[PDB]
Amino acid sequence: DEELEEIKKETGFSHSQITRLYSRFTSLDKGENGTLSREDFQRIPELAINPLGDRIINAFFPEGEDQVNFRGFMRTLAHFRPIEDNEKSKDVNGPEPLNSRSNKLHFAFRLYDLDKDEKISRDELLQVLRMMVGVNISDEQLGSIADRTIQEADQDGDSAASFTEFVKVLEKVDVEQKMSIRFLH
Amino acid sequence: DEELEEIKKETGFSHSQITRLYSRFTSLDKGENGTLSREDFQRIPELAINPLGDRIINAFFPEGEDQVNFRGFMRTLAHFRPIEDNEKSKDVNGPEPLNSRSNKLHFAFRLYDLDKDEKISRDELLQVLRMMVGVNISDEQLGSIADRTIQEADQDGDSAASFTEFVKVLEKVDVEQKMSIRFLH
Amino acid sequence: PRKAFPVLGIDYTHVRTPFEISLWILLACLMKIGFHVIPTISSIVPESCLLIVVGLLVGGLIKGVGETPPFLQSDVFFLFLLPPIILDAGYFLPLRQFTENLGTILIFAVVGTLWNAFFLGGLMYAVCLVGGEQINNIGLLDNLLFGSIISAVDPVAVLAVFEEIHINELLHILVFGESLLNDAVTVVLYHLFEEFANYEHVGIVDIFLGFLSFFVVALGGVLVGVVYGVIAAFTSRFTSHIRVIEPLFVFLYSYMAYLSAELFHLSGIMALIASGVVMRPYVEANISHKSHTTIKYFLKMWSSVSETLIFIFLGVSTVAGSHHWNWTFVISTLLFCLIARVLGVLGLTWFINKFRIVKLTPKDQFIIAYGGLRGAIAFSLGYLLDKKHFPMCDLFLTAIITVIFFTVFVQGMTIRPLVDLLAVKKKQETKRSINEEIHTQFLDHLLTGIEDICGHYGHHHWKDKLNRFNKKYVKKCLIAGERSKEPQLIAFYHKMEMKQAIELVESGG
Amino acid sequence: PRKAFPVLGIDYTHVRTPFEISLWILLACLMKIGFHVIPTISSIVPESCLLIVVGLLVGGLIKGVGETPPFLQSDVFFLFLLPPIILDAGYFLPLRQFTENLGTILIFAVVGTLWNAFFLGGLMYAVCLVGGEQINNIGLLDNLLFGSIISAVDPVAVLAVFEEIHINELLHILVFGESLLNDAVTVVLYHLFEEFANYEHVGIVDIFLGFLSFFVVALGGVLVGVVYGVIAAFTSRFTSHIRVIEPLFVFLYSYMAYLSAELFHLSGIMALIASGVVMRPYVEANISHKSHTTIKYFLKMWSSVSETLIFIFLGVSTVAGSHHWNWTFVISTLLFCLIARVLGVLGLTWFINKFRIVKLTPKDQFIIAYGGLRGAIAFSLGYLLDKKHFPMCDLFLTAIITVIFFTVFVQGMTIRPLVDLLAVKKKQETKRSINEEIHTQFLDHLLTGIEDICGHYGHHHWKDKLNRFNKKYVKKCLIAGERSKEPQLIAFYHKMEMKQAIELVESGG
Ligand SMILES: CC(C)c1ccc(C(=O)N=C(N)N)cc1S(C)(=O)=O
Ligand SMILES: CC(C)c1ccc(C(=O)N=C(N)N)cc1S(C)(=O)=O
Repeated sequence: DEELEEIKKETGFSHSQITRLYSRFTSLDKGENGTLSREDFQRIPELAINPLGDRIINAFFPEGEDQVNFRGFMRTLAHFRPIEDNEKSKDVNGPEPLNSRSNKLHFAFRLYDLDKDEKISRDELLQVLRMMVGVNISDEQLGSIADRTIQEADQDGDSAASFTEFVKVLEKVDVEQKMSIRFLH
Repeated sequence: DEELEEIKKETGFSHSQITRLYSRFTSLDKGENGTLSREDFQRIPELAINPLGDRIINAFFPEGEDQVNFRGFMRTLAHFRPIEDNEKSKDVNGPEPLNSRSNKLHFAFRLYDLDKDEKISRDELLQVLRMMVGVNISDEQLGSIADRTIQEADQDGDSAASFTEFVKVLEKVDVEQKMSIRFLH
Repeated sequence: PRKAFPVLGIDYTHVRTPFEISLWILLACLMKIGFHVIPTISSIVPESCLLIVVGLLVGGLIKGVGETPPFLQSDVFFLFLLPPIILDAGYFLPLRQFTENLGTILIFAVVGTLWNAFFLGGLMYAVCLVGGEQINNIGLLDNLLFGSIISAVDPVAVLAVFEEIHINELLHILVFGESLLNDAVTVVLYHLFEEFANYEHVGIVDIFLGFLSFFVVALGGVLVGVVYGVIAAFTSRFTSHIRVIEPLFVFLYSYMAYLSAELFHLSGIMALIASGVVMRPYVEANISHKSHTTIKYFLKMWSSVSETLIFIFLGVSTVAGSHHWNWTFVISTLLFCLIARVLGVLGLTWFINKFRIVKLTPKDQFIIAYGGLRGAIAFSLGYLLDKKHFPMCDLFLTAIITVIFFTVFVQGMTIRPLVDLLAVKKKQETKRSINEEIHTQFLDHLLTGIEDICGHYGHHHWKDKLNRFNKKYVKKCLIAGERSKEPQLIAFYHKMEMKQAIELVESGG
Repeated sequence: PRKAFPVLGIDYTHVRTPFEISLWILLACLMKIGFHVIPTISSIVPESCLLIVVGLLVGGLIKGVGETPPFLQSDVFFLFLLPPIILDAGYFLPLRQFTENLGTILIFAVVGTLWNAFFLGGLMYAVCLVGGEQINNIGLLDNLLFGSIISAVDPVAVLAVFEEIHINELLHILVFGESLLNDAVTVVLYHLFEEFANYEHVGIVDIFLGFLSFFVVALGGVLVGVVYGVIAAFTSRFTSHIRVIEPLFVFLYSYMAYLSAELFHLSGIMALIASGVVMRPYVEANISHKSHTTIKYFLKMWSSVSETLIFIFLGVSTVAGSHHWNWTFVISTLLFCLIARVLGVLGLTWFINKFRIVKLTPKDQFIIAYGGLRGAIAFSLGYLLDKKHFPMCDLFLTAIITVIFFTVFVQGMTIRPLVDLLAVKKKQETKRSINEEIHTQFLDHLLTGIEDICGHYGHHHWKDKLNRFNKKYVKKCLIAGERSKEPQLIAFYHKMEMKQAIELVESGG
């Protein structure tokens, strides 16, 4: 058995979940030296078709490096681990778990942002909307949707109000159910 | 038989219509000397309840005089005589008949106007609307209706366009049926 | 048994009654979309001849392939196919046209059918006597009960064929009124001669009782229509809280006025109208605006589908319900309803034009007389005549069927080019304005003053008394939706404003 | 005869069938407005106990005054009262909840009734044997055909009693799904043991044919629902021209999917759902916006009136359809459906919570088990059981009636305070926003990427394949209302914009 307990504490998975994820890791490595880079992710058949493919591929990575090791795939993936009520209310000392609802929204705001400057902006919303929506739809119509969202969301007055009210408009959206994944053993 | 043929030509009635109208005239005279004044009309039971009572009573009269003779009641009443197709297309020489569609709208524009200055205005529309409508309804709401009508009607640009386009927006309204009265023999 | 698939078994004995009905309604819908999609067909044909053609085509396929076509019955008709069409006609009623054109609409119906009925009775009596052995032996009352069933223009076919032509609003309201008010004097010349058939000696007092019967059938019909109209208005007062039962207080309160007045054997077709004109003022007000766009856009679908169904059914019941052809009688009833209709129209327009304002131009008279179509109330009333009391209904059906086909085809495919050739005014009033409305009410008040000045008590004075009455004593004890005092100016402004705003918002780009 | 008023005569023999029905619908409407108007009653009672109380009250007035109360029949029910309620439930379907909560909804129904059915069968077999002379002689299959008719929660009562409480959307969708998908395994445990009753020796192969029968009844039911869903979507493509037939292509194309799938003896209740979830995406798009506010605001009225009617009818058929009281059996079926329901729920939630994301908090389990109401599909299925094949249906009706009354009264008047005492989350999602929608789709795309990165093929990946499929191959050959390519962002923006504009214009002052 390899070293997996420290990952099990840092992430919060069980043991078989980590084993299965490492199995997929070995399958998708296509070479030990290139454990995970941008090229390895881009050639996955379906996510590239997904509009948010490049954002996700550039979203796992901590910094400008183009390597991902297995432990990191686990650090960046745990953010989806389903929140467990008893095991989160058992001991309340600090926000150790990487799947706390705060982090499940910080992940979204980090996907929106161009760089990690905590700045959602009309440029950012317009870019992501033109990603999700096709290219045929009217551009200043996209601007209308984006600026309507900006106006209704921003209580900061700078049109940004990047995170604090981001949570406030998302609280009506149950993210515990929405953005979490059960990784089969 | 009294003198009635000249009225019959000037107005356009038949003979029994004039006889019946003169019967009503004698009934409503309440005195030979006061043939028709404002006081005689105002004490008619129902028109005073009608919002346009005072406008009508002041509308029969030619000028500032407060007498109306029988011949005039006929001149001012003929304006409602139903338009007859064969008898209007028989001879076409001049607008002799007092019930031609032009006069049936000139009567309306003369009812609207404060004085005979050919000037419908927001004051005039607001006054007449507050007459037809009750007093409880909102005042700048009446202004909204009146100015909406002013804007859609006025092609003159002065907000007035008093008569020429008045006819143009009324042409869609068949006035031949609408504003004419069959006076029973 | 049923070795394979133990549960799966064909149960077509409980679903057949609703499944056949659903298939028929689907056929109606598919044909309706079909002859709108196919180009240029709407001009050549009156879009209601093809419904009968398809009816008889599928009746010749259902028959001839070993199945008796379903003869559109009589009471799956008076109760289920007619009330939608009549409520549509009497709900979206251009009430100003009736209020001004009431004399003609109430004299082209009361004494414009009571004449054609007797005209056909007399002259077809004459032809029957001198006809031959087969036609003979009908006798007067068995012919008056044919005049009264053939000379009842259909509130269905007239509207379904005059919807597409867009005739002058006056002429259109004249055919509206003829047909809607006709049943008040068809259901008192159909239940009266049936009881004047076996009533051995007629006497003369019984005819006086017939006149009193007509007054009851008309006035009591309207009165029952009103009484379930001041209750569907008084029940939509209380429905501020319950928003999902609005589209229903208009139906089970008129379709229960059409059945509590067809029960008594009053005229349902006119009681339903009178309950469709006392509800709209007090049910357009106090219910919301989406429930109303439900009531309106559902009554339109009701009536469109019902008219399509009963035309398909006159089609499918002419392949299994027309037989016993007799030339002299059929040709005689054609000629003697056409010549009867035009002669009655000419006479009554000569009578009327000595009283009305806008005289009936001979174009009007010819499109009235030539455009009075016969429809399913002539077929479903020639089918209630039992073959035991009246032993000549093998023939009445074929005469009725040829007359329906003549006044739906040759007075249907030709009324289209006829108005074009005669050059009659065609629907000048397509759109709506605000200045129209404001000045219209101004002129109405002007005349209401003038007529009382003269003493000429007429339509405007009665409108005045009625409007003051239901602005003081009603509309405060019947609407109570905060709109107890808002005049029609304000309501019309709000309606137009809502409409233009919705259209502007839809036009996003 | 009829000297006075010759025409006027009472004809209550053709109108009685529609007039009684109209009176019943009017009673439904009047009661519905009545217990909304009366203050504070909506809290104490579940507003659906009073419908049954009024049903039995008018059943005790109709009876006792010399008239047999009309026993809500069985097939004026499967065909006329149920389809509106089921189409309402399956049209306004919160589809995202099913798509994420599909495992539980398809395992609280397929193996959550197939268990309670057999649990009641077994333990009521046990009590019957040791009961006494009267209860005895039922035998196993006559008890499995009682378990399978009593353990079928009603898609009617559960929704009609959970509408007012506004439970957490997850818990509410769980009871939705339980009830809607239950009939797929009630109509294969009701038509299977009936054929396993007289089938002398059961064998074991016939049980395998029973499993294949269940697969057919479910999958073919959904497949027929789809096939008349890709036809009510393909027929509302062609209806740009014909604007007045829109509110109808949704009904005669699902109510003909519910009858072409109750014909074959498939499950209509679920085929109607599957035809109410394949139409909305492609019939909300290409028809206009007023036809849609007609379809929606008419389906709501349909379902409200139908639920009120069938509760009044369980009320009026418990005064003339409940008899032959047997204490041991009645008390046994109460205890052994309650203890069966809660035990099955506890077991299956222990099973599920090893798989789902948001675990079923014991509040959820108790409001599921305690809130699974029995309704008219338990009564109208205990009434199709003929008294000749099964000579014990004097008793099955009274057991079913006491169980309906227990799970509609004591599980109906108490589910109201129960959620308050347990403090369960109550409808956090009352309103709607735009940022909600945009970010929701962002998170959906995020997970659709992540799950394929991991390899965990799950709900999001199948939603991805399905959405790409009906964005390439469908939605260009099925909508064609110029909206062949407009994503849900644009459509939602237009819907919200239209709504707020209408509300602003209404607020004139
Ligand atoms: C019996 C049926 C054949 C019938 C015939 C005529 C009428 C009537 O009085 N007026 C109409 N139809 N316009 C009513 C009915 S009924 C009470 O629906 O069965
Ligand atoms: C015979 C009637 C009593 C009936 C019973 C059960 C079912 C059914 O299969 N599924 C339901 N009801 N959910 C259908 C019917 S039916 C074809 O309408 O007459």
